[PDB]
Amino acid sequence: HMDPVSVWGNTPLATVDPEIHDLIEKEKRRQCRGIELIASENFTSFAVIEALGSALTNKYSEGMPGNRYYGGNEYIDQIENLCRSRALQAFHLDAQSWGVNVQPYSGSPANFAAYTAVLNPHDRIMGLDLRSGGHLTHGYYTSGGKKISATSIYFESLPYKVNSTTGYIDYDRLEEKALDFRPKLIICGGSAYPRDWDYKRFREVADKCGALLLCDMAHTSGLVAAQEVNSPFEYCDIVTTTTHKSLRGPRAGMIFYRKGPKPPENAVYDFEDKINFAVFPSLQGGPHNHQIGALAVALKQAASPGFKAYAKQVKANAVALGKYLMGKGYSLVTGGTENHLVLWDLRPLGLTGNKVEKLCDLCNITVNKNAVFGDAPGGVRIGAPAMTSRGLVEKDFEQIGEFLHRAVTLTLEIQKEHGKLLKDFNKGLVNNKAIEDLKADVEKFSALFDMPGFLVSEMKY
Amino acid sequence: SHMDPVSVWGNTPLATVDPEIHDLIEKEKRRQCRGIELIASENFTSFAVIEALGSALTNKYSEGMPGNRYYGGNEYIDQIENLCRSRALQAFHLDAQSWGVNVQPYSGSPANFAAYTAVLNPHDRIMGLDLRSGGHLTHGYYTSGGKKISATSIYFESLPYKVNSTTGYIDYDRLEEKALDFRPKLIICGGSAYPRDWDYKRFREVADKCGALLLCDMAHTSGLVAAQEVNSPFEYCDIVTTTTHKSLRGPRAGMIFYRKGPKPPENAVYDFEDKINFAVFPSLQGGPHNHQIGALAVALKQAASPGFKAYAKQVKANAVALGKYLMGKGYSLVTGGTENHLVLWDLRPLGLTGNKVEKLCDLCNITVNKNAVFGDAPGGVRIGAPAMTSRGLVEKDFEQIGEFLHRAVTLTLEIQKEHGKLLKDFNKGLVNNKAIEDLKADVEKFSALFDMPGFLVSEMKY
Amino acid sequence: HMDPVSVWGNTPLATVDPEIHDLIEKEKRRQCRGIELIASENFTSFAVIEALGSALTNKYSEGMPGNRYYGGNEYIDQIENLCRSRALQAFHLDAQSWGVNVQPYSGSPANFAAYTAVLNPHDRIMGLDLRSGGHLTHGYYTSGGKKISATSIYFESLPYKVNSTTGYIDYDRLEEKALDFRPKLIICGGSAYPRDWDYKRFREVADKCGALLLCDMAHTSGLVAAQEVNSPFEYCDIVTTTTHKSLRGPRAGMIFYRKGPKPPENAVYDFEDKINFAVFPSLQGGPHNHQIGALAVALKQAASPGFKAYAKQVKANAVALGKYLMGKGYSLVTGGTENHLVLWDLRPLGLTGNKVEKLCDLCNITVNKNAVFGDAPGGVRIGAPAMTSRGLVEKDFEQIGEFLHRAVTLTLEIQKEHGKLLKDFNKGLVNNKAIEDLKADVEKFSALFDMPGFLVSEMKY
Amino acid sequence: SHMDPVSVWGNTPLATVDPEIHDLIEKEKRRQCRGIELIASENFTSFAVIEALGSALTNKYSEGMPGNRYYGGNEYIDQIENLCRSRALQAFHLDAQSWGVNVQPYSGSPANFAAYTAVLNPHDRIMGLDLRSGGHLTHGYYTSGGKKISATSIYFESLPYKVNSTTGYIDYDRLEEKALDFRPKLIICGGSAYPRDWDYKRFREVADKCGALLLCDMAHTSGLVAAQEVNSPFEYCDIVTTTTHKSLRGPRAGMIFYRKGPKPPENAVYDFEDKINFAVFPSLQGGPHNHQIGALAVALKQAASPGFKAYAKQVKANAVALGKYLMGKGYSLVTGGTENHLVLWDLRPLGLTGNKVEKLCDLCNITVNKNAVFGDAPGGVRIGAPAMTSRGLVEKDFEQIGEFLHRAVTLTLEIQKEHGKLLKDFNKGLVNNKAIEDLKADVEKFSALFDMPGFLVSEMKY
Repeated sequence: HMDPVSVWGNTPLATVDPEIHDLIEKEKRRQCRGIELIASENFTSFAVIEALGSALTNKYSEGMPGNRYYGGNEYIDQIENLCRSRALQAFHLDAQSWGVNVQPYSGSPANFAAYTAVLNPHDRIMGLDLRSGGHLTHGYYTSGGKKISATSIYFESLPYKVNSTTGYIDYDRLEEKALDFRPKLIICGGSAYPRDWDYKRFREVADKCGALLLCDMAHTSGLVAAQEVNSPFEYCDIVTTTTHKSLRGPRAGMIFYRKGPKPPENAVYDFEDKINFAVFPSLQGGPHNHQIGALAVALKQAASPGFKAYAKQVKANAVALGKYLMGKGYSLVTGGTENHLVLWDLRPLGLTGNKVEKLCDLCNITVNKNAVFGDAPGGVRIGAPAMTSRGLVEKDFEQIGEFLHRAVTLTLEIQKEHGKLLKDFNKGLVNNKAIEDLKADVEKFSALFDMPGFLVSEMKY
Repeated sequence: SHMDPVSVWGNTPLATVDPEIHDLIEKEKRRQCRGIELIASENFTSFAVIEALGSALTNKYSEGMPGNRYYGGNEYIDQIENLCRSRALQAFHLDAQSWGVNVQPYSGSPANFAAYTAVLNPHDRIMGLDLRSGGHLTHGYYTSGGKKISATSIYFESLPYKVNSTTGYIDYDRLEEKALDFRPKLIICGGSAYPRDWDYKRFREVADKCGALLLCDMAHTSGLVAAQEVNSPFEYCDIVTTTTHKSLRGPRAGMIFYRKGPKPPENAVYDFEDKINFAVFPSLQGGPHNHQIGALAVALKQAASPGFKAYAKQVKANAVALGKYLMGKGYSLVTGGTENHLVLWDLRPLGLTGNKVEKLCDLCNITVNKNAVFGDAPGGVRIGAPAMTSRGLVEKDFEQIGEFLHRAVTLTLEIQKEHGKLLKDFNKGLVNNKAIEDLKADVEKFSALFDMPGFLVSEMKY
Repeated sequence: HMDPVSVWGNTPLATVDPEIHDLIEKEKRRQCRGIELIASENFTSFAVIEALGSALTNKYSEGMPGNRYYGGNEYIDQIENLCRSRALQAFHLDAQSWGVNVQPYSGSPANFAAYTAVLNPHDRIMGLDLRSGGHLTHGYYTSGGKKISATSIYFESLPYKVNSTTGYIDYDRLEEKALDFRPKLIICGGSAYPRDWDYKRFREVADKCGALLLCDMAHTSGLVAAQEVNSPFEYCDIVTTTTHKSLRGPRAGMIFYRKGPKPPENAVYDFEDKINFAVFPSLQGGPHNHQIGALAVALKQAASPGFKAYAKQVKANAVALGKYLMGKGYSLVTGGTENHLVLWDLRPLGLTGNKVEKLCDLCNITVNKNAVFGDAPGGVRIGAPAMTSRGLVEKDFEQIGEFLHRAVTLTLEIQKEHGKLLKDFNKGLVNNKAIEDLKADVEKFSALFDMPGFLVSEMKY
Repeated sequence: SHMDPVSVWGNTPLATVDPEIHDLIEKEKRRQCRGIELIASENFTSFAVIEALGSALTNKYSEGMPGNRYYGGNEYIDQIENLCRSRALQAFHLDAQSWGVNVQPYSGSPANFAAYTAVLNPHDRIMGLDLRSGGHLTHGYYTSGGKKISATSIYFESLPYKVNSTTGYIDYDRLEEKALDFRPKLIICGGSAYPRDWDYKRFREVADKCGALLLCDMAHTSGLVAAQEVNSPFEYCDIVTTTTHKSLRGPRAGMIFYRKGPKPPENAVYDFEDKINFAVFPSLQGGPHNHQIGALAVALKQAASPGFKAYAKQVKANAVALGKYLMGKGYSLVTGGTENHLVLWDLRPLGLTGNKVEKLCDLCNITVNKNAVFGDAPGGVRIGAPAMTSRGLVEKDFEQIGEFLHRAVTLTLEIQKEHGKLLKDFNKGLVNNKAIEDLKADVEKFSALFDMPGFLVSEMKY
C-alpha cells in the first residue's frame, strides 16, 4: 500500500526529515551569528527563496518560451519571458540591441555554454590569470601542464596577468600576449580584482587581434546593475554572470548577447540563436524553472531604488573597511578599492593568507586566502556584499576592520611565539584564551543586525 | 538615498514583493492539479523536498568536497552533503566499500558531462542509444546532415545504436557489431523513451569484448532502480548517472555513482573516485547548490521508505494497466507492453501523427509528448505513469486515463476525417468543439478527485 | 685544405664508397636472379633512373611553377609543367576538368596531403579495412583502440570490409556504415583486393551521406592509365597515387583533383588551391625535382602503345597464374582476378601465409602473407607487374605457378612431418635438400629473362 | 599488340627515350654552373651520391626496420640501411649507446612531422623560432589573421619566439617568459635564416624550467655540426632532426636523431627509440626510399672525411670574408656578422627591398633570396656560402662575389633613383641595360673559372 499523499507529500520538512531540518536550522544560525566576508557570498531575500522552493520545480520545459518540446508551459513561458525582460531592464539594455538567456544552471554552466556557442573545440581563449584575480572557468592549467579547468581541457587557454608591482591589469602585456597568441575569445571580469575594468581598452585589444570579447561580471553584477561600476555592455560582445553574489539573487546564470546591426560589411550580430542552441539542446536539459522564477524576483528587486542604494553602500563599506585597514599600516593591493572587495597583502607582515584565514575562521569571521600581485598565498580577499545585506554601514564596517586588526595581531603573537611554519602555528590555536574572547564579541556584534531570508524570531536556535 | 530596511526587502513574502510572479506560480499550481500529467519525465515532489530546496542553504559557497573545501564555515554544509552521499548509497543498496557517489551535479546533463570529462579525453569515442530509438540528447546526437547537436557529439565522437526496427527491442547483436568496429571508449545504456528493461549483463559482455567503460544513465527509472523493481545497473556498470527528479521524486539535480575498491579479474583497483570529483569541481562546476543537495538528501531518505517501494510497484502497475487498456481498444504499443514507468503508443496504424494527438490532448489538459517509434513526423506518443501515481492514482484510475485517451484519439480521427490530414486543416476541428470541451471538463473533474503533494490545495489562490 | 672538386665530387661511386657500391651490385643481382611476386613492386626503366640520379637533386624550388620562392627555376618550371601535363595525358584527363600536383614525396605523403587539404582535424574518414585488402594510410587502429595509422591519429577513421564469404566489397554494408558514421571522406582503392571497383556505386554512396570520394589507385594506376580497369576519375573527386608499382615509375606521389564546374547550386570545384597549398606550404618543403623529372619520364613511357600492351599482359599473366593454381585445387579469394594480383587462400590446405612466405623466400620467390576474407593470416598475395616487366608471358607465369605449387607441397611435407606450430615448422627448413633444389631451378629460370634499369652484361656479379 | 622488348623501353638511355627531359636536365646543368648560387639552403652534391641515388635501389619495397621487415628479400637493403645508421652516428660523433637515428624520412619536413607525431599528441603545444625571425615553416606558422599555414600549426598548437628586434639575436629572456606562460610540450631550436650559433645550454635550461622536450632542427648547419664547427645540439637536445642536403652535401632526405639509454637525474631511461621508428612507419610513411638511403650513406661517409671538415671550415670563412667585404662598403648585416654559413643583409638603410635586389641579382645569374630582417615587404636578402664553396671558391673568390653584389645593389639604386620606388617603375631599368649585361657577362666568366661536382663539365650538352 502507498502512503497517503498527505503523509509523504504535504507533511513539513521538520517532521519528514528531522536530521536535515536540524542541519538547516544550525546553518541558519551560523549565517547570522558570525561575520561573512566572502566576496562571492550574499544573503538573498525571502521572496526569492519562496519562488525557489515552489511547485515550479515540477515542470519540464526543454526549449524556449513559445518553442517548447512539451505542452502545458502556458505559465512557465510567462515566467521566463518576464525574467528575460526584467534581466534587460535591470541592466539598462535595449531589447533590439541585447538578448539574454536565463536558463544556465549557474555561472560556470553559463560560461561553458557561451564558449560552446561562439567557439569550436580547441579555439584559443585568453582570461585573467587565476593568481592575478581571475576565475577557474576563464582557463587554468598547472605549471606541469595538467589541464584543470574544463575551459583548458576543451579549448586552448593562455592567461594574462596583473602588473607584478602595481597589482593593476597590465593592458600593454595583455595586448602583446593577444597579438602573439591570437585568441578567438578574450575574457574580462574576475573574482579577486579590486578595481574596475577598462572595457574600452579590452575592446581596442580585441579589435586589434580579431577576438570576440566576453565579460564575466559574476562578482560585480549588482554593482553593474546599479550603474556603480563601468558597464561591460558598452564594449563587450557577450556578458555572462551568476545571479547570486552581489546581485543578491538565487544561484543561477545568465548569458547576455548583442542583437541587431553591427558597428562598422553592413551585416548583423549572429549570437542569439547560437547561444540559445548552445544552452539547449547542446548542453543542458530542462531549465530549473524555480530558479528562473526566483531570478525574476531577484531582478525586479535589482531594479528598485533600494537596490541602487545597497550597491552604493557596498562600495562605501569596502572603501571604509580598507581605509581603516590602511590606517593601521596594512597593505591593500592597488592601495584601495573601486568595487565590493579589498585584497589585503599580508606579506609585509611576514604572514600567509592561510594563517589569517584559519584564525579568523575560528572567530566566525569568514574570509579566504588569496594570491597577491599575480604570484603559499600572501593575502586574504575580503568582501562587503553579505554584511551590507544585513544593513551594516561604514561605522559597522570600520568595526569589522577592528576585528580583523585584532585577528591579525593575535595571528602574529602566535607566529612570534610558536614558529613561522604552519604546523608550528597550529600549536597556538589549541585552547587559545584570546581567540575565544574575539569569537565572543564577534558573535555579539553579529547578533546586533537583522537578517534576510528567514525571520530570526522563528529559528530553532 | 536610504537603504531599504532588511524587513522590507529581505523578509517580506513573495506575494507582496512580487505579485506578478506570485500570481504565475499560483496559476501554475492550478494547472498542475486540474489536468492529467502524463509526461514520463515529470513528477510531483514532496513539500519536505520543496522546503529544503527553498531555504537558507542557497547562501553558502562550498566549492570542493566535505573536509576539503576552499572556504571556511562549512561545518553544517559538510554534514548535509555527507548524509546526502550516504543516503544515496543506501537508497540504491550499495556497499560504501564498492561504490561512491558525487551529489554536486546541477542536473542530469551536468552529471553526464562531468562523468564523460572524468574518464574520457576530448574526441574519445562514445556509443549511446539513438535519440530516435529512445535515447537522450546527452548520450550523443548528430543529424543526417552531419551537424553535431549534442555537446557530447561536439567534444566527443559519438555513434548511436538503435532498436530492432520491427520488434522495438534493443538490437543487442547490432550493438555488439557496431561496438567492435567503432571501439568506443565508453558505452552508455539507459534511455528516455524505452519501454523495456535493460540487459546490463549483455552490455557488460559487449563492453568487456571491445574494451569500453560501461555507464548507465538511469534518469528515467531511478525510482524503480532504488525500489529494486527493474534490473540493477550497479551489478554490471562502472559508472551510473541519474537525475534526482522524475521517478526518484526529488529535486532537480544529478548524481554520479562510481565503483570503488578492488576490480574483478592485475590486482589493480578502481580509479574512478578522484577523477569524477575533480571533474565536477574544479573542472566543470563552481559552488554546489546546497539547497538542492539538502532537498536531494530529503528525497533520498523518502526513497528508502516502504511507501516509496510501494509507489514504485504501483507506477509499474499503472503503466501496465494503462497499456492493457489501450491494446484492449485495438491500439498498438511498441514492444506490445511495458516493463517500467511508460508506454510507447504507435499511432501509425491509425494514420495519425503524434503531433495531432498531443495537441488535442493538450487542449483537454492531458499532457503527453509525441515520440519517434521503432527507431524511425513522429508517429507515437510517450505516456508516463509517475506523476499521476504520485497523486494516488491506482489501476482503475489509469484505466480511466486510458478511457480519456481513447476519447482523445477518437475525436482526433473524426477531425482528420472531416477537415483533412494537413495540420492547417486539423486545427479547424479544435475551435468551438462541445465534445473536446466535454472531455476537458471530464478531465478536470476527474483530476480534482485526487490529492496533490508539494503544497496544500486548501491554500491555493485559484 | 679542401679536396679538389675532381676528387670528392666527380669521382665515381665504385671508388668513393666500395662498401655501398658493392651492396648495390649484390642487390642488383638479387633482383634479376629470383622471382619477384610482391604486387606493389616493379622494375623501372634506365631512363627513369638516369633522371632520378641527376643534378636535378640540387635545385630548391619551394612553390609552384611560375610561383616560386627562389629564383633560377626557369628549367625546373618546364620540367614540372611538362610532368603535370604528361600526368593528365597519361590518364586521359581534360585539363579544364582535372588538375594534378606532382610534388608529393611518395604515396603516403600524397594521401596525407589530400586529407589535410579537404578535411579539418578529427573529420571522419572511411577506408577499406586493412584485413579486407586496404592500406595503412586509409585508417588503422587496433582492437585495443591504439591509433596506428596517422590517418587514425589525426582524423577519425572507421573501416568498411569485404563480404566474409565472397571476398568482394560489401557495398550494402558500406552504405549502412556510411549512413551511421557520416564520414566527410570515403576512400576507395586498396592494396590486396583482386577485383575492380564499382566507382559508380561508391559515388552513389558518397552522395547519399554527403561525403567526398577519393580513390587511392597506387596498386592499379598502370592498369588505369592503359584503360584496363575502371577509371576512378569518372566518379571520384580526388585521386591519389604512387608512381611506382604498376605505373613503373620512380617512387613518388600525385594528387589529381576535379577542376571547373560542378555537376548538379551552380558553382565550381574548390580543390585546386587547397591541394597545392596543402602540399606546400603546409606539409612539404622543397619538391624533389629529380623525382619529378623521373616521373615525367615514366609518364611519357606510360602513354606509349608499349605500356598499354604491358598492362594488358599484367592482367593476362595474373589470370593465367591463378587459372593454373585453381587447376591444382588451390583456392583464390573471389575465385579469379580482374587486375594485377591474385590472393591465395591457404586455409583449405591447413597452412598459414607465414609458412608459405618463409619457404618461398628461401627459394628467392618473394611473396607476402595476407589476411583473407577480412579475417595468423591465411593467404599470400601474389602480383604480376615485376616479372611482367622482365618480359614474362602466360607460359612463363604458368611455370611460376608450378614453382609455387612445388613450394606449397614442400611446405606441407614439412608441416605433416614436423608440426603445425611455427617453431616446429622451422625445423624442416634447416638444410632441407629439396628446398635447395627448388631454389636452384628457380634461380636458373629467373636467369633466363632480361632486366630493365641496368645492363646485366655489366653487373659486378 | 606486342610488348616493347626490355632493351627498348628498359635499358635505353634517357637521351633517346625522353629527349625533352634530357634537354631540360642538360639546360639545368648549365644554369647550375654558369651562375653564382648563393641560396643558403642550396648545395651541389657529389657524383658518388648521385650514382647511389639513381640506382636499382628504387625497386625494393622494405617497409619496416632492418631485421623486422614486412617483406622478404631485404638481405642487402638491411645492410645498406644499417651502415647508413651507423655512419650517421659516426659523422656526428655520437655513442651508439646514447643516441639512435632513423634514416627513412623522405625529406626534412617529413622528418620533423614524424618526430612531432612520435612524442606529441594532437594539439600539444609547440614553440619554435618565428618564421619572420629566421625560423622554418615546419616549426609552426600562422598569419596575423589567424589562418594556420604550417601543418605543425594545423595538427598542433604552436607559438613563436622571436629575435630581439634591435640586435637580431634570439631573445633568450623572452623565450623563457613565453615558455613559462605557454608551457609547450616541445621547444624547437634551429632555423633557416639565423646568422649566429645557438645557445643550446640555455635552451636546455628553459626546457627543464617548463617541462618541455627539446628538439634541434639542424637542417641548415648539419654540415657544420658534423665537422664540429658550430655548437653541438646533441649535447643538450632530446631529439635532433635534419635534412641531408644543404651544408651536409648529401641527397634530399631526412634523419631523426634520438637519445637512448639512461637519463640524467628516477633511474628511468629514454623512451624515444620505438616511438620515433613507429611514427615513421607505419604511422606516417610507406616504403622507404632505398636509393636515398644509399645516397645518404655515401654522403655520410664523405661527411666523415678530413676534406669535409676543411670544406666546413672554409664555408664559415667564406661567409665571414663575404660579410666583412659587404660591411667594408658600408652595408649592414643583421647582428653585424656571421657565425655560420650565411649572412643576413639588411637593405632598409639603403631604401631598398629584398625583392628589387633579388630580381636584379637573378638577371645576372646571382641567386639570393629576399628575407625578413630583425623579426619584422622583406627588407633583406639571405646569402649562403655552401654551394659556391663546394665549387672550390675560397676567401678571395667570395670577396669577388661581394664585389658583384656591391655592383648589383649599386645598379639597383641607380634604377630606383631614375625610374622610381614602385615595382612597375623599377622593372623599366632592367631592359637593355649594358651595365647589367656586363655584370651578367662578368658573373658568367667568373663562374666558369671553377670546377663543378656531380657531373663532368667536359660532357655537357651545353
